[PDB]
Amino acid sequence: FIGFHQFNNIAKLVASNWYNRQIERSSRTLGCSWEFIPVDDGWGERP
Amino acid sequence: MNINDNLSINSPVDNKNVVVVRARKTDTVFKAFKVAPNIWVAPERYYGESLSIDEEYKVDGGIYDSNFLSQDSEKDKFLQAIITLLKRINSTNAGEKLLSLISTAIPFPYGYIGYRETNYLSSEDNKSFYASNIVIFGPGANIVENNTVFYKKEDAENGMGTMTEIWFQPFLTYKYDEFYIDPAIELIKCLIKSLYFLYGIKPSDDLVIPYRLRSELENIEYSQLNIVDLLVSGGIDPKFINTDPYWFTDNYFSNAKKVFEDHRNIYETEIEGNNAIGNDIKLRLKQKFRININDIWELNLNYFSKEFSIMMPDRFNNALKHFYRKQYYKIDYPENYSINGFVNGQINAQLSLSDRNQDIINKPEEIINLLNGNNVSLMRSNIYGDGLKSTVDDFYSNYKIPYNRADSSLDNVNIGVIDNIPEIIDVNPYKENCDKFSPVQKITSTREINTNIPWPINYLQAQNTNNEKFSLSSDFVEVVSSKDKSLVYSFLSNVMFYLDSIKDNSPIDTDKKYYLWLREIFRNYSFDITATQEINTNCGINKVVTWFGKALNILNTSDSFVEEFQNLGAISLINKKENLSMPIIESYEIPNDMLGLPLNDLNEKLFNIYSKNTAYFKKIYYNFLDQWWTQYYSQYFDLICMAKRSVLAQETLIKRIIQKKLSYLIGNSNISSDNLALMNLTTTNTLRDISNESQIAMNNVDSFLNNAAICVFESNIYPKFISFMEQCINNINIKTKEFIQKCTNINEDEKLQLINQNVFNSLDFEFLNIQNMKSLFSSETALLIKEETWPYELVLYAFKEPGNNVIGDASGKNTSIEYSKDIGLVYGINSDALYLNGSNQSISFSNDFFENGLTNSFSIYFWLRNLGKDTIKSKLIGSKEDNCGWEIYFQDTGLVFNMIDSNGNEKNIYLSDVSNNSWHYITISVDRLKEQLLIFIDDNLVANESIKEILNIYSSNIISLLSENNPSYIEGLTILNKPTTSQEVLSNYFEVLNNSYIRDSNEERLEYNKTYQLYNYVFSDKPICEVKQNNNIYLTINNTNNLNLQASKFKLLSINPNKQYVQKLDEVIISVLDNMEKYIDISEDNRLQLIDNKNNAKKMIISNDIFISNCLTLSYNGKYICLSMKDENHNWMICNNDMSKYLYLWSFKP
Repeated sequence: FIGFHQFNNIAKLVASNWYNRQIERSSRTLGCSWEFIPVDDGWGERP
Repeated sequence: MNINDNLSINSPVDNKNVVVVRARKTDTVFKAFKVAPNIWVAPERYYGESLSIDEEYKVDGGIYDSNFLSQDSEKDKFLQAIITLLKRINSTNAGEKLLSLISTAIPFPYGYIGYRETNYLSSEDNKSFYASNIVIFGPGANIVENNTVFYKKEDAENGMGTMTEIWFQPFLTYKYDEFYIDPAIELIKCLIKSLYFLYGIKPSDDLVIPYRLRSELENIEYSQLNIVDLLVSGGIDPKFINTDPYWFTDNYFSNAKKVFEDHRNIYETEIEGNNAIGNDIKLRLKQKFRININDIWELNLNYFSKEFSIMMPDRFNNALKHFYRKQYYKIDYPENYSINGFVNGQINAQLSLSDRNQDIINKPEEIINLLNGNNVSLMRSNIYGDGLKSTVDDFYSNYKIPYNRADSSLDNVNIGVIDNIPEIIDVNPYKENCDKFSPVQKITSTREINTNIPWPINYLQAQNTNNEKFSLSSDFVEVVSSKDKSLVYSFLSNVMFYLDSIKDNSPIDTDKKYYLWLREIFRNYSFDITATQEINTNCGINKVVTWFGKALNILNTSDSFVEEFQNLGAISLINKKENLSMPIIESYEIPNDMLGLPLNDLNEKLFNIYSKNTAYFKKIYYNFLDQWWTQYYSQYFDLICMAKRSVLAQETLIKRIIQKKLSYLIGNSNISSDNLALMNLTTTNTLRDISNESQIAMNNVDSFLNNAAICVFESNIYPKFISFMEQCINNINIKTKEFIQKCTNINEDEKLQLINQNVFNSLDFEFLNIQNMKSLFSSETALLIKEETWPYELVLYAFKEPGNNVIGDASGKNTSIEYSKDIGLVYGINSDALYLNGSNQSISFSNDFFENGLTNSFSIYFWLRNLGKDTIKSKLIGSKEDNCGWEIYFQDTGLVFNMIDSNGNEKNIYLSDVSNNSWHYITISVDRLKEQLLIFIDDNLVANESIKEILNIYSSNIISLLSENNPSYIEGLTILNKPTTSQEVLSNYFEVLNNSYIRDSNEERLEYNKTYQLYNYVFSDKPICEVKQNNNIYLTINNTNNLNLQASKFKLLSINPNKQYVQKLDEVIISVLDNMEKYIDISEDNRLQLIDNKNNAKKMIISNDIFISNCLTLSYNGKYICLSMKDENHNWMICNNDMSKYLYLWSFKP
């Protein structure tokens, strides 16, 4: 799954099978869970 | 990690990483080891406190040993232990940042009369000085109390910063609920606090907030906690002080931020770039100031609790001495504890009780004297204080909520950068850098108080005996008036009833008789302790602990505690009902300078006042929430703790009863040696099962009492808030109307529109959010505990890495997996399935739970597809040793579930028709409380049986998946420590089943470009065939038996070449191979026909029924596909919406 990992002080986007070894909801804090935010008239800041 | 590992207590002095240094200005010297830049460990007792102290000054809960850490062996063990803990902390990015920050956090230097540092240790000869921010010692006088002290008070309060000494105790820990305290987090707490000292931001000793109302005392008295400790210690408590907006302030915060900037500035303009100084100092300073002061205030244990997945006490965690009697456990590094923390985690770590537990000083805050009518003492019980300082006096009454307003904190710490700053080598020492250390002395006052009515602490105490022989009794008065005195107080009704029913019986001789006894002991204990009843309350339905009243003597004067509680409500459980103090406000005046303003400006200026006001409302509400927590929840948490202690007291009684019976049989009986051996192993498992049951009960009292406390906020506190707020906005509304009428420069139409814009109503302050109330108690710890204690003992996962197949267990338990290297993986129902070839391939799972026993319950489930050949009985999966345990076999066309105990009693149950080479979901449920076996195949319940006749199934700790002689596929294998219900099975089965994939007759994924034959749900054995009528060709089924129509051959096609598997809502073209390739079209009569030209082919939407796993549906333009009425005789495939629902289900068989 796509997620992130610390390399030095950089958090780099990673695909890591370590996620696939995990059960579903674990904590609330995953690292492989994402949100997709489209520009929406209801929010409307300046891109 | 790269903490210095090269040290032992016998390491020679090198004057670099090992020194002998002077303690403050004293005549005393000590050895110190440098484990990291500016960070030292001094593996002896703190020098500043006498090791032998007067009896009068020994604090409650303390352990005093002058010979502790005296020997070289102990000192080394210490030094290694700390090194081990620092390694663990440094091994996680969060704690690595913390240590790095602390390292670069050097105090601000003084000026010329070049710059003089205050953080250094002096050599004894006073010609050599070593840079140190932090020095970690062993304990002071009291060897269970950690501490963090400052080198110089002044420098800790003034923005310069001061060196920090830490007193730590790596060797003892205690249990809180189900887990052991992790010394690593205990040390992180001391480290966080030193940040305050290193930055010179230590608050006045007087900056103190209310922590806990002392509801034990006859008078009104609060425990207080310094802001520093509240902010550092984490848990829930801080959420009440630290709020948005803030209802609580002090000049401390604004001023600390001020002085910080002053010092930053002195650095920026002067020190940085000054060549007279040098990098080892100025570079560190530069990093110290990359931080914001706010980052330190926002940093606390809750954060590390999460990052390290460490459990910690989350409620009143600085008051625990009052709520709890600690029992200490030894920790050996690294056998018990290593760089990954406790071996086997905080729950299941095996730690030995400390022999020191008996040396613990007991000095009660008050003593409850329970007399009888004749004024003579029946019992004397102890209540212990929290340790905190008190009053003085009431904070809420005299605190004015200010009307005028004037996650990650380690983000800005750079590890790489800091690690490259050369160590401080040449130090120019500042002479007076420290205070004479003065030890704290404390005399503990005790109150005696008399009562004719037993307090909860009385009923608790009656639940203990030191009598080797004792009897359970449900009469409290009889127990404490005992002329024995052998009686002990118990509410376990089912257990007492069972014990009585067997009183006259012939003694236990067979092992079988012991098991029958032990099992009933266990079931009855479970029934007694987990008892709950749901009731309707003011705020809802609450799940009530049934025995609560009989345990603590609360609402216990009725014949039923439950109905009396339903009657009187949540507030009736606590002793101090009215603690609220209406807060002092800032009265409302609108400036006289706005009286003549023009509309636009008047308008937008009242808008500002409107916001300030609504924010002010929010502050007030917060203030009420804090009072609730401090005054009210504190009392429910006391109830929670006492109730939990009651459960432990009862559990202990049970275990002792069991242990005596086992000990006795082993002592004198004819039971075979080998028999006794099994009995001993088995009983151990039962004692675990009893703790698991105790745990369910301790969760019950937590939910019950937390809900109650929240109900008290809605029912009692909240409405007082609402009263206060409508008086408040009624006032505001007045003053604002009176103001607007007095406005000179606006007209009358303007006044009415303005008054209307600015008016407040109740909705402006109805802040109650019940979900937020509930979410308070979900901490990282509560979550971690859920995940560590959930029913999964095995959850099998598998996936394909490049050049590797991965198999593992997600349960988070101790399960070990061993498997053939060449085992292959194939997509199953929802995921990759294991392929066992039947010949050499096997896999095995190891968990101590797997051995089962007499009293535990479990469930096994998995998906299985078997390419069925032989009828011969063959091991598939099971756990068996010495011919006990369970096995699932392949037999005939089905499975057999076998269960057999050590006495030879058996379950042998044939499950018909499981090898069709179609996937099936097998669920097996073993319930010892209901004595019930449940077996499900797919969505059906195939067997429901009594297992009252099966006793001890103790097997090995290994489950073996063999699948002898029958190549098969296994997917999602799971073991649970609890039984499964029919609702759960259905939910598991169907949830997994809709992943968007369409399936073939075998519930394998439907593939594009693969040849299938087509079947209608209604005639399941009759394939679709093609027949021509008028020089064109249609699709029907064969109702003329062997009319020698050939089964027609189908292939699904996708507009997308890359698409492999068929999914819900896909657009599809149906093709057939006859002579050439023929594609499906819809006629004008809605009858399907095979045609020549792919272009004309109709694109159909494929989908499926959520409850029919192997079937699919087909539609065009909203018109679904089904079988027509009899015609030829032939039944045509037609596109029509008016037939029976069953006719729209199809399946493809390969």
